[PDB]
Amino acid sequence: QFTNVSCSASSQCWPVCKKLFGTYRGKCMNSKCRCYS
Repeated sequence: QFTNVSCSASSQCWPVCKKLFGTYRGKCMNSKCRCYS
């Protein structure tokens, strides 16, 4: 879905997404990480 951490690109978000949801399918939107399913 969305996250609560700032991002400096989608790359560094993939691990976030992975930690949060369990997916390595994330993006950086409004300088915040994002995740998918």
